[PDB]
Amino acid sequence: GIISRRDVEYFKLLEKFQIALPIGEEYLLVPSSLSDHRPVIELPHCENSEIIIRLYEMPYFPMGFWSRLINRLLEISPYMLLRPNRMYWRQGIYLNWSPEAYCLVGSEVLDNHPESFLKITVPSCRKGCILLGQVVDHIDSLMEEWFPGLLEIETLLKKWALYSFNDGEEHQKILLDDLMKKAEEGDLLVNPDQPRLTIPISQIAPDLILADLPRNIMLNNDELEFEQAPEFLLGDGSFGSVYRAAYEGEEVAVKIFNKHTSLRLLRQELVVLCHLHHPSLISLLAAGIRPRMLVMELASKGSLDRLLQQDKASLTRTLQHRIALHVADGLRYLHSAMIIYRDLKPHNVLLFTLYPNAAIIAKIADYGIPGFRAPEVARGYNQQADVYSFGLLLYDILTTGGRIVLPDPVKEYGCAPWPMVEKLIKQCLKENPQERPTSAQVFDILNSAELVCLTRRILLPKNVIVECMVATHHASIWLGCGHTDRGQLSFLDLNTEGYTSEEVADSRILCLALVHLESWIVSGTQSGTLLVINTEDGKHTLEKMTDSVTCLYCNFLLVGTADGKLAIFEDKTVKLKGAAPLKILNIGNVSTPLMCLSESNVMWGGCGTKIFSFSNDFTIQKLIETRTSQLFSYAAFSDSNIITVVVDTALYIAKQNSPVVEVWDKKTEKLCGLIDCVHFLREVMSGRVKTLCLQKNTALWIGTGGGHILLLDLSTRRLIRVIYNFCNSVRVMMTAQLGSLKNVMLVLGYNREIQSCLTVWDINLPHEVQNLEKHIEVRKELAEKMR
Ligand SMILES: Cc1ccc(C(=O)Nc2ccc(CN3CCN(C)CC3)c(C(F)(F)F)c2)cc1C#Cc1cnc2[nH]ncc2c1
Repeated sequence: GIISRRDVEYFKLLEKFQIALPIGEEYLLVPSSLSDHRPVIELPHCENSEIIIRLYEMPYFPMGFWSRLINRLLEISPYMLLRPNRMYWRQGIYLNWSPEAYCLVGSEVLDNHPESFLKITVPSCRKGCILLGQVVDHIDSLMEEWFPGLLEIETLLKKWALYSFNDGEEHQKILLDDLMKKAEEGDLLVNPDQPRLTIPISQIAPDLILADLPRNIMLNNDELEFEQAPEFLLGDGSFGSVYRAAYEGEEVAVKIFNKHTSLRLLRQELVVLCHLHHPSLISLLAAGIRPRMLVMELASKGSLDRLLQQDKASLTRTLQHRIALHVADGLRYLHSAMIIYRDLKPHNVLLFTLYPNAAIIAKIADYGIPGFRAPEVARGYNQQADVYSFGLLLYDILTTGGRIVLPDPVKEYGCAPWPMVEKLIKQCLKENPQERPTSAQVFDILNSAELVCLTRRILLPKNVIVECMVATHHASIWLGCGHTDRGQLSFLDLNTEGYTSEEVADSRILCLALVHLESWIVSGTQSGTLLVINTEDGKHTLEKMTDSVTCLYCNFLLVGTADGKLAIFEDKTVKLKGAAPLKILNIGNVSTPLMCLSESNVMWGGCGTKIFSFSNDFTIQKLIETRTSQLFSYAAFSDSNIITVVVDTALYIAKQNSPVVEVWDKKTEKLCGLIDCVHFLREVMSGRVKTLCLQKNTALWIGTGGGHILLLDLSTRRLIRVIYNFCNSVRVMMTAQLGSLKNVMLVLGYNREIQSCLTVWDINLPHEVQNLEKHIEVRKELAEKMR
């Protein structure tokens, strides 16, 4: 019946309907028209004491039983804890690795017995015990799943173990139920007529004592301090018969299979557990038969369902993200092994620590022992149903309480916004299973520090573009717009998203500043008018500048004009109409606009291609011509006007249309280094620098014209991260306060008719990137170590 693949070559359907059943080496089984007889098999051993014989007496073989059985047994291996010499018949299969590892499963007929028999013969060794365990597990699973009713009341199905007291005698039979009772009564089978003739109950039925367990899984009863009492019940009724106990000095959870059809459920759960080695799944420590027992690791902090209602204060954003990441990792692990977690809910998620930075926080458990079902599950599993269950779990994690005690999580429960988690919840809850992401995709989405550190994403009205923005030093943003010839001043409320606007100037508003005394906002427009508007009262003008006001800084107020001039006002001066600046001075010329200013005190500034510096005297101290960096940079980049200067210990200079950020020494006035943004972007796959912002906690934020954010570590200037997929062009970037001591970075980006957006990032984004990468590496190392 064996047919080569090339002689037949769809195949998945052939496997489904028991047509192909691939063997290996491009060979198909095709049970139909096989040898139909026993092809003379001589076993390595022929004595009673060297073999184990297990008999299944049945009234008949069900149709399709042997084909499915052989398909199941084709994958057996004693090393799954050499290539076998496989042989096939229609009703049987023979495997042979070695004289110490073989398995003969085949049909059998007794004299004067109409009933059919299935005989399993293995060597009397550990490998033979493992093979026997696998074979009987496969047979029992097959009968449970494909042929129910042959098991219930029995149904003339009997299981026998064949034994003898002396080599050379004929095998006697004992039912597995009677032998199971004797196994609890003792460890020996006794000849009723001659007590002197004794055999071990094991090694004729070694699967009844779990002798095929891995060496590290066998119970050491000398190390187990376990008492079965309701005082030690775990979850005062939950989790079923789960008890607290001590094993090898550590507190563990103990599941009891007593008072039921034990050694079938226990063996099934062992078959499931022993091949699952994953950091996100609860780990099996031991198993036993004296009481039918599973000993697993104990979760110190209980389950997630109890935490979501009792200790809501502990659910920080980092802890929630780590719990979600661990659960998604566990689901990916289960789905990669073709294993389905049917019912996932907060009750099934165990917590080991509440420390957000721990390597292991959450694990998935399925104890013994509704509204957490996919529509196709509720109406009627599938991996998409598990993805839907994970979406529900992530919704429950995101919301404070709610369902555990769908509508929009933020409006209904308060639930401070988590923009990139709500999108994942929406994707995971799609009704059509084929549109839902896979568990690997879900984990890949959650494995992103952009997901953690993205706090808000506010979208402005269409075709309204914003030239400048300034935040009140107190979640209120003033915007100077330029989508018109008459400049407009807008106000955006970042707590309750709300946009208002008003036209205040004849020309576009190029820059904004806040003067705090009373508080006022100075708008510098293209015509040069400095329009000072009260921040509490509605809509003064200061002395008009000779050209466009290109920068405003605010102590004093500094007005850098496009004419290369710097005007200096006192805070009390700007309060009155038409007041002249305290000073005016020339650093550049008509063609060299004063385009940036910064503080570090000493006031640095960038005008044309020059870095100028000044102290309280308002006189120029240092003039550094950056043009010379053409010797190290490219000429067209170093000849461009400086658009922003950032100073902490060295000057960081960005130039117009230039993808290179220059680093200059404050003391020697010499070029310290160059940062090539195109080089960094090519590692991920424009580069022109538009914004340049500094985080004092060791980070440089570079906004590019292609909508990317380069996070650099200003120590050897290594690349921390590249953030993207949020806009098409970064236009403004600045640090701000949203209240409640929340430090944020506001990125005004563009989605180009034109859709401009304001994105809020947590100030600890580089630290979160590094921490998440280290966490993922540690978890990967753990998964590799577990095998
Ligand atoms: C004592 C105990 C025994 C067993 C388990 C267990 O989960 N077993 C288990 C079984 C199956 C599966 C996977 N199957 C595959 C297909 N199936 C259809 C679906 C899933 C999983 C896997 F994990 F792989 F999904 C785990 C947990 C505990 C426990 C405990 C404990 C520990 N500490 C605690 N503290 N408070 C309470 C508490 C409770």
